[PDB]
Amino acid sequence: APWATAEYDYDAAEDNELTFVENDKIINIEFVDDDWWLGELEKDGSKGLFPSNYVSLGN
Repeated sequence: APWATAEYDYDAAEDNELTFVENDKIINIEFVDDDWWLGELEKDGSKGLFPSNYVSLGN
């Protein structure tokens, strides 16, 4: 369960999707799918699906 940084801004288009901006951290990443992962935002505790190509693990 690693954390990641936000490479690009990603806007959720669904209720179960996380919304975040570049440089936000996403924590407790769960390998739900090869392309999309489920995590939680460091900044507010919200949880949801996020696309992997928008983040990079670690700092």
